[PDB]
Amino acid sequence: GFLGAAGSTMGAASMTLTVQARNLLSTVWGIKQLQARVLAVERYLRDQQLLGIWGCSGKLICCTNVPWNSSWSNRNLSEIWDNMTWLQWDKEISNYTQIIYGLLEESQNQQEKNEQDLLAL
Amino acid sequence: LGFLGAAGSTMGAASMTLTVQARNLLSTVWGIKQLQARVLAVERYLRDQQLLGIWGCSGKLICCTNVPWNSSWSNRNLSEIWDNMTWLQWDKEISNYTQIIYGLLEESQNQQEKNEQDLLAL
Amino acid sequence: GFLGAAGSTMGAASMTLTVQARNLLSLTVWGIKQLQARVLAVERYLRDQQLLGIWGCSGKLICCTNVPWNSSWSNRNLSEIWDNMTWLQWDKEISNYTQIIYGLLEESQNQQEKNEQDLLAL
Amino acid sequence: EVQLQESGGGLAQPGGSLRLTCEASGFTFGRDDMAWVRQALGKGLEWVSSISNSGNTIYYADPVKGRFSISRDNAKNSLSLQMNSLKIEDTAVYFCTRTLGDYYLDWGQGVQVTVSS
Amino acid sequence: QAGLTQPPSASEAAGKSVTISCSGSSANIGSTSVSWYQQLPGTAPKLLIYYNDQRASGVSDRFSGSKSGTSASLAISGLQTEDEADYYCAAWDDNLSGRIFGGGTRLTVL
Amino acid sequence: LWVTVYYGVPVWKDAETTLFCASDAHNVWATHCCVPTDPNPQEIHLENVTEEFNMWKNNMVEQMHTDIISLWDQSLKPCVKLTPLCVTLQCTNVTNNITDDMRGELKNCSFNMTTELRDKKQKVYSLFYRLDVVQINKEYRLINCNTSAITQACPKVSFEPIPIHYCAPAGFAILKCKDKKFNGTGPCPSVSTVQCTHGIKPVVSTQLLLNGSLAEEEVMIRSENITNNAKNILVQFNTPVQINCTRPNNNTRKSIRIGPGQWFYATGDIIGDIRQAHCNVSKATWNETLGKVVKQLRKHFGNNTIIRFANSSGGDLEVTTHSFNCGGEFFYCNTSGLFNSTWIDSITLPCRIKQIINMWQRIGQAMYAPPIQGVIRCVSNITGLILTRDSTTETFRPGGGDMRDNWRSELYKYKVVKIEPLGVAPTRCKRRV
Amino acid sequence: NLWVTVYYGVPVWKDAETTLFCASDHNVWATHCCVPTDPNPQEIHLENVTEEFNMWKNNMVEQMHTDIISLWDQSLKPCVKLTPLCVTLQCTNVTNNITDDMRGELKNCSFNMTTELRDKKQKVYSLFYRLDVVQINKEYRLINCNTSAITQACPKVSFEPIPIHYCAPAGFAILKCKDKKFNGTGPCPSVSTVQCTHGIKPVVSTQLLLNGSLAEEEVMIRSENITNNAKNILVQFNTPVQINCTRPNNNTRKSIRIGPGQWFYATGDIIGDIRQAHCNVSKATWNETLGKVVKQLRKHFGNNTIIRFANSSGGDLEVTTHSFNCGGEFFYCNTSGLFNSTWIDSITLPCRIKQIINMWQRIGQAMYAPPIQGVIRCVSNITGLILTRDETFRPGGGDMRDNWRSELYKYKVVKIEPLGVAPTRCKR
Amino acid sequence: NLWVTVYYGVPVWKDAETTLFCASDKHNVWATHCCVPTDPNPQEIHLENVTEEFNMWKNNMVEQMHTDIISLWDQSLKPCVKLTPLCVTLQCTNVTNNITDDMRGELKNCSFNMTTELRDKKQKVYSLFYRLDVVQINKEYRLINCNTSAITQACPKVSFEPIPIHYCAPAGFAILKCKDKKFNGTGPCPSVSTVQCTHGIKPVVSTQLLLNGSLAEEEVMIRSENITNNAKNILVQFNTPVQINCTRPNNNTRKSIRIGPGQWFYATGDIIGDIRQAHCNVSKATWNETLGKVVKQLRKHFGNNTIIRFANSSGGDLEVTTHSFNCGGEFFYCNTSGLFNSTWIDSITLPCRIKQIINMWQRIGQAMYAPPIQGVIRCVSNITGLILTRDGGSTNSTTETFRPGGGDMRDNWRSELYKYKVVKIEPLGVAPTRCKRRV
Ligand SMILES: *[C@@H]1O[C@H](CO)[C@@H](O[C@@H]2O[C@H](CO)[C@@H](O)[C@H](O)[C@H]2NC(C)=O)[C@H](O)[C@H]1NC(C)=O
Ligand SMILES: *[C@@H]1O[C@H](CO)[C@@H](O[C@@H]2O[C@H](CO)[C@@H](O)[C@H](O)[C@H]2NC(C)=O)[C@H](O)[C@H]1NC(C)=O
Ligand SMILES: *[C@@H]1O[C@H](CO)[C@@H](O[C@@H]2O[C@H](CO)[C@@H](O)[C@H](O)[C@H]2NC(C)=O)[C@H](O)[C@H]1NC(C)=O
Ligand SMILES: *[C@@H]1O[C@H](CO)[C@@H](O[C@@H]2O[C@H](CO)[C@@H](O)[C@H](O)[C@H]2NC(C)=O)[C@H](O)[C@H]1NC(C)=O
Ligand SMILES: *[C@@H]1O[C@H](CO)[C@@H](O)[C@H](O)[C@H]1NC(C)=O
Ligand SMILES: *[C@@H]1O[C@H](CO)[C@@H](O)[C@H](O)[C@H]1NC(C)=O
Ligand SMILES: *[C@@H]1O[C@H](CO)[C@@H](O)[C@H](O)[C@H]1NC(C)=O
Repeated sequence: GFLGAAGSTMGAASMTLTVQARNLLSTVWGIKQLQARVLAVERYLRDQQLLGIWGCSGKLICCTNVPWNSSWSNRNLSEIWDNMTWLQWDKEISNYTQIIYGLLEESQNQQEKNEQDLLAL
Repeated sequence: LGFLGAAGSTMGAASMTLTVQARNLLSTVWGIKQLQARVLAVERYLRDQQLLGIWGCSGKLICCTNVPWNSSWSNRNLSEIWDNMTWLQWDKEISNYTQIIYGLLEESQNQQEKNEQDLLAL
Repeated sequence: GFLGAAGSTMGAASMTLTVQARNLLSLTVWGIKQLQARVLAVERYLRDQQLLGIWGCSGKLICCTNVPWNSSWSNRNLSEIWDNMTWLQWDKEISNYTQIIYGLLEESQNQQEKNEQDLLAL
Repeated sequence: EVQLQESGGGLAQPGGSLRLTCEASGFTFGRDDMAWVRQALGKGLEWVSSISNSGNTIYYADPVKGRFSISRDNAKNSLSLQMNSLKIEDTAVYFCTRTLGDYYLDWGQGVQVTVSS
Repeated sequence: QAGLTQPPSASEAAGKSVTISCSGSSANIGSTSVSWYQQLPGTAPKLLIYYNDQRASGVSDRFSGSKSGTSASLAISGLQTEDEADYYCAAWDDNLSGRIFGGGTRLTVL
Repeated sequence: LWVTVYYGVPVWKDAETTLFCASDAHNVWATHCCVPTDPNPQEIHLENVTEEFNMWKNNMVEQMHTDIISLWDQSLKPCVKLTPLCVTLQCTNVTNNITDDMRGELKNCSFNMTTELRDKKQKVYSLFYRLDVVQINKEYRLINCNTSAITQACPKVSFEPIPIHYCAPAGFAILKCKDKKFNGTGPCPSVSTVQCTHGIKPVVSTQLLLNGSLAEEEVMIRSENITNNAKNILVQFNTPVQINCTRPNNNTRKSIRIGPGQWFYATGDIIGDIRQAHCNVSKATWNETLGKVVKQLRKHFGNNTIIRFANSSGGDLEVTTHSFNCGGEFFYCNTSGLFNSTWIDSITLPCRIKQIINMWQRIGQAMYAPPIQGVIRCVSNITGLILTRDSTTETFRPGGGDMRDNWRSELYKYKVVKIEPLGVAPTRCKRRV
Repeated sequence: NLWVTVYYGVPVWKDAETTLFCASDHNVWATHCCVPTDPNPQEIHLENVTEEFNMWKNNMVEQMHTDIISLWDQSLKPCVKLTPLCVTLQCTNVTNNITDDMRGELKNCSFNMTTELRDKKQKVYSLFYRLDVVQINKEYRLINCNTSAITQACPKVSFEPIPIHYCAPAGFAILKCKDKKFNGTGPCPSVSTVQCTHGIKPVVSTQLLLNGSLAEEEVMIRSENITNNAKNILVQFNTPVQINCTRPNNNTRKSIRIGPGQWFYATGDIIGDIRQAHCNVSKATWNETLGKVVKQLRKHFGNNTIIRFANSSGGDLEVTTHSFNCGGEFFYCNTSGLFNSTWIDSITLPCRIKQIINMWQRIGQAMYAPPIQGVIRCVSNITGLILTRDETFRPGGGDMRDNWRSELYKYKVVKIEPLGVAPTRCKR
Repeated sequence: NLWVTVYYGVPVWKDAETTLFCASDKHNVWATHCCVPTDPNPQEIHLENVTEEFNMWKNNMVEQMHTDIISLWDQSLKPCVKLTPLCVTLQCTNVTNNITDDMRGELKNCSFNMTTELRDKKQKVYSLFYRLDVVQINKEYRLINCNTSAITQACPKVSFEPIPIHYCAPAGFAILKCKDKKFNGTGPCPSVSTVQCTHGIKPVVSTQLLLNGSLAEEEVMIRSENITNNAKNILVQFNTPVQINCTRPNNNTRKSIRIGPGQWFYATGDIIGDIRQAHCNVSKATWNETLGKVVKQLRKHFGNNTIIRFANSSGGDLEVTTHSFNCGGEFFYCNTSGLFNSTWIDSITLPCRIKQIINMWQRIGQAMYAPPIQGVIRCVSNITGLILTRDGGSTNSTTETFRPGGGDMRDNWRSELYKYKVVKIEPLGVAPTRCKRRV
């Protein structure tokens, strides 16, 4: 049931995130097939690198310390995690994807510096 | 010791060489043959890393989980498994339960993450 | 800027580690030349990630370990290491000890994981 | 240099036999082929038989087929011909010779063979 | 009876020029080379010419020769009374596998 | 609230990627589609998902088109080049057992051709169809001598259509429209996810659509614009019409060496009667089928409108006539007997056979189809039409005109989607550093 | 005590050789790249970074002189091979309207060509330049019949240079030297990091360097060793010298079928006068530009040293003369009038046209350039010289890679190595 | 209670197939292809207490070697001149200048009309051919492959001289080697080791005698897939070499003819000096001793009182019938019967024939033409084994006959690869432990 949660609300749809995760990484045609395989790998790795940068490596659910800006969306949680799907959500905050990612990156850099200093006391 | 030097050592003893084996992975007709070999080495490496990620074992050589052992998979004595036996033998005995075990490890991690998110919330 | 910290001292340059990291990992006969370039970029990336995993540093930009510094590798004090010197200069200063250090980091992680497993058992 | 044909011939009565032999000196016997040439008194020359240096290829002239047999030793540097069922018509001087493709090169001596009452 | 034929005599000259010739067929002279031999009474034949026109070692410029068609010839420019001999031509025959000779031509210098 | 990052989020972007071929359990399709499909399709129904599909802008069609041409060019790559045949031919007629319909269609030609040795020549004869030979002015030449090279197709290579399943690469999926009465564009309220498509036979034809799928309930008419006469109309039947085609002769083949290791396959004498190729369409079935097509056409034209069917306007046979490749021979069929009706026992369609084919409408190359020995009989299903349109009366014609229309009609249900698993949302959670 | 700390993302690099890719703004250069570039590209100045550059061992040059050959072979590979053309020719001179300078240079040759059918022959004729035709002993053959196959270039394929950029693959970077008056070797105190190089036009020439970049301030003179007279000296001008070239004729192209869709493009008749090809260099610009070259040459030769210019030594036209590919035709320009001075209005350089070209120094391959319909006019900038020394300087030319290292001298490829360690005060 | 613990880096493996890459230590094809440097330090890891099963008759490493050799061969010939202008009527007579009598009729002198630089002109040229290259048409002859295949001239600069090559595993794979002396090719091997690359193997091709291979460690080894099924081959590995000296004792002239625009044909011109037959020298005493050792070992499977007889091949095309040998750039077909004429209870001098048009791989469409090698050729090589077949058996005779049957190009390589196996490493696995993750 790979995309079975597409019509579920965001909360319910988050219960089985491993379903989608496991389907990644699953002579003219010599080149066409190598290109297809290389791309699948590069796309996978780019997302993993990004999660590593944010300090989310190894997790499907990563809780961060960057606050939500109501400017991106001022929708209530009862209006987000229920009565709405992930496809709808992705469209609603599509315009803010780049800023959210930049903020997450900066926070991790500060967190690591703070830990390096504490480990020296 | 060497790349497969621990193959004849017992299971317990061989746990001390896990980096020896791990570090040796991921080391115009023939243009294609060589590229296929290189791509394959990478894809195989990543599939193993992805499973460790899903089970919550990423970044570790030895990962202790919270899924209980079912004696129906194996009822050998713990002393018989960790010593007086090799990994090559163990691998055949437990072969038929590999898919089951992997599925259970995945289920456990999904529950664990939810519990952690809720604890961070409180 | 991508290599903007190159002229900064080692301390100051550590403030922007993600700047370099995020820029890594970015039909006739040209198809072979291009596939080779792409495959190589992936292999180099993964080899570094595997190595950090072996040392127990996966997922971190700054990984603090428990392997002591052997002063014979460099007898400079911390004022000179972290200030009044750049990373290019440092790379040359300890180039000859790279493999020694890596071996020690690997050994330490194997001992650490065994100790953690034994503690989880109690 | 020489054949020193050995005079293994002589007088024979019709129906009898003689064995002619030939030596070699100054000649690497084992390398070149050889042949026998017969000359009746008062007549021209005719080919009788030949053998290659390996001893594998042998040819005979029609009038001596069946009756004659040629062989080589290759260790003793010698050659021989066994002539059976001799006839009056075989009276001739027999010559031992060294050959190359399509010509006779080194001839020498010669042995009189007479077949008579 | 010789497979090849040639005149019984060439004793028609003195004065440095005589030609001796012989002939066969396509099964012999026409397909392979021709050699010539000189026989003095009482001895074994000497090689004069081989492979149509090459002189045997020890043979002087007095002797020459050629081949054409299914016939061949020996040219003598000496004709000193020293060149008194029975001359023969020979060639490899393909039907009769061997090196065969003509009748022989008797040459006496006048 | 705080940002929480989730990985494995079920969201989509439209995308264009390269699909790979997979087959079911000598043939070019069989050789190419090496990967077997899994016998069990996923068919995951997506509850409460509505997606927009557009069969006219579907790049899966373009891929199928490009890959088919590519496979054909590779298949003919190692075959003998028939350049020794572009000679003056001395031709008359085949007259031994000609019915009046074949008179003048089949010619007997002789020529001086090369042998294994380049010093020798041989006089040979062969038969040709009139469509393959043009007059020089009894002096004739092959029709492509001043334009293109002729490559003989290899007699051991089969092009018979085998169902092809297109499969997405990892990270991609194919969404399928399960909404009956979907017209090819706009929202589809009922979709499912598959990794591989159903099998599609890579059939090539013009004017009529052969051996395709049928509409689920009713005859359906789809068009990119409908209104603009410049666009075609694709009609999908909900029932097949059976058509029986034949080349009712008895051919023999002869092999002639043209050079070392190179053989030319010539058409030999015909044994028995020489007759015209033809196709049989059941008459009652055809009229019932058109009645259903007309009923549906009226939805866009009016109930007081006269819908007239007529034959094609003319031009090269590739567009003028119906065509197909069956049994290894290339047939060009008249079709006018099928489209002659006002709309306020068998139909026999005469056909012709052509051996030199400019298959992909290109200039540099053409192929020669070696003759097939014996007699050919083909039975196939007409599953649809490619119609064009141009007071109170509208006229419809079997215009055909595009190779790709034979495939988009089977791919209207599929879309390729890129899966993007990473995303964020707010919640009541904070990382404890 | 101090402990080891591992850092990832460390800004260091090592010298490296990798494959760079083609990027750009039926021309073969656009086809080769297929990657839009110059999206407001970035440049990052590196404060306090000194790097060593060496233009004579720059592997970017070797790549450029490998990619260009491959592109040419791929472009000619599918075109008709003119082997039916290597026949005995019966030739006479063209005399209808000849200026004396052209007498004997243009020939009229008749021959028996294969028709569409292999059974028939046709008598056709075409014009050839003398340099393409060699006497057999009025019996002539094409010059390359005894050594190579001649491939006709396809008339629809353009080789006209389009600036291309070289771009680094992920994990690599290109460092640019911004030190004005850098001499090609040693340390460069001012560098920056870039994504791609500036655009470079893949122009091929001999003796004079055409359509390159200009020096920032003065004329720059660079050489691998300077003192070794066996080496070339590259001179980069700080101002262009404009040169106007022409082939002042009116050629008719004619198409002959030589086989089944196989067409040969022959030179047909000429409309109007038949005149010699030539190039115009402003006299008063060649002067001063050359004077600046001399002023700078003296720095390595002495203020009391006389600098003489002289023409080339002789031998094959490909080295002896200026080689220019423009408008689709191949010009060989004498260029003696530009190098005749001792250094104690316009210059007209006669040029010849050759249609059969051994384009790369190879033996079994040659190409035929189809004639260009009408008349050709070219305008180009002389941006530098390739000189040899024996002081007497000559326009020796001789190596195609020198036409590109003159643009690539500012760039270096490096490999980023982000992992490293250092001692510090923390412990795990 | 016990819990599942996941371990990564577990030393286990499965049987597997994968493409191996070549590496090795001029214009040589092997040198150009195996461009990857060899291992300067070929470390071998002994695996204590590991028993593994090997089967040489199912070892796909030989199949890869076979396929890769054919591919390399074809790529080397692909760009060379095609001798199609040469398939003409030839007018031939015999070479008769200085023919020894065993060579008569073997070498022919052929004249023909060939294309010059210009397509308008022909020239009359001549060349010599061996009898086996030319057939009669009915003095009118043609090349033997004109009605089946194209003839491609091998390029004179390309060297096919065998160079030892090593096969190396791709990352994630390993090669296990069997060190059990007297291993018979199948079943368990109690002493194994892990290597990255195989030892060097020379890519030699031969049909009856196995040349320049490795030697058995202690005693002559006899290996066969079945042994008792007479349809199978028997491979014999000697523990000592037999030296064989081969020659083509002539003085060849090479001449070059332009056949087109830079297209050159290399023809055989006049021979200087005598024309003699090619041959091979096998020491008689050495051959008798090593044959005796083979018999001693053959008896283990046939009986101590069973008569063992050797005989020559049954006949047929020279590719199977004779000992095909490629040396000095020439192709030899050696009679070999002098080596297999004995019953078990100085020199041999085997005659050889030379052929120039070779259908090397068992294919029909393409033939290769070997240009002549100028001068005189001498070859010295080691016989390291035999490919024998058995004619029936002792069943109702108490006598068996062995013949130099040959028949499979792969048999000259599996004889070196029998010690190696390719395995796949599978590092991830689980086992119960006395611990639990603390959440
Ligand atoms: C094989 O052995 C033979 C001798 O048995 C060699 O041929 C020559 O034999 C004569 C005696 O008949 C000697 O005088 C020569 O010196 C030998 N030749 C040489 C070069 O030694 C023959 O050459 C040998 N063949 C090979 C390939 O070694
Ligand atoms: C030769 O080329 C012509 C096109 O240039 C081909 O087509 C003919 O063109 C003329 C133009 O005047 C028409 O009148 C003819 O009716 C056309 N022929 C056909 C069959 O339609 C011609 O077919 C080519 N011939 C060959 C052998 O290639
Ligand atoms: C021509 O083709 C034939 C058949 O493929 C070749 O082989 C001959 O076949 C006939 C029977 O049809 C036998 O009687 C002959 O003895 C075979 N010849 C040989 C040499 O074995 C033949 O060799 C081919 N000729 C050419 C020049 O290719
Ligand atoms: C054919 O063989 C003869 C006899 O061996 C060769 O003639 C000898 O050649 C050498 C070298 O020039 C001379 O020194 C001898 O005096 C010649 N001798 C005779 C007749 O005894 C002849 O050259 C050979 N032909 C070829 C083509 O090799
Ligand atoms: C370069 O040197 C100046 C002092 O002149 C210093 O302030 C600066 O931080 C150094 N490095 C960089 C990258 O600016
Ligand atoms: C032509 O028709 C007649 C009818 O009687 C038949 O006998 C003859 O065999 C036919 N020709 C061929 C080639 O079959
Ligand atoms: C040759 O010159 C004359 C005189 O100017 C002119 O009339 C004639 O047209 C010219 N010929 C051609 C082919 O232009």
